[PDB]
Amino acid sequence: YRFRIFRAEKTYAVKAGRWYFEFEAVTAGDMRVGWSRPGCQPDLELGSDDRAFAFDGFKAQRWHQGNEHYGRSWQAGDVVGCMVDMNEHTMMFTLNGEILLDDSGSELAFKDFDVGDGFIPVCS
Repeated sequence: YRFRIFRAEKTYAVKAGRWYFEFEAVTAGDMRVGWSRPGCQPDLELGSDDRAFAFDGFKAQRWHQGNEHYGRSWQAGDVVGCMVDMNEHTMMFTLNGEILLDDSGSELAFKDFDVGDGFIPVCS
């Protein structure tokens, strides 16, 4: 029969040189990391405006006004080192020492952005 945004002091902004910092993540969930301007919104999506440049591994996408598939995703217990050079306006991301690749076969993530008033670290 409700994401949380974290950053540094706006006074720590940089206008020249090469700056590099590490971001460790013991999980592999929704996390964005990059550098924003001292006008970033603490409630809007990190990168969705002209005030931040981030990267999200949950979809392997660089974040700007729009999203473009960039780099590869991470796993639980990883680190990512972000480097940006102001002499050439070049943003770089390295997942566990492995430099990230875009779709066009270029290690560069972001290019040709105005220096503005500075870039402060930010995570989401």
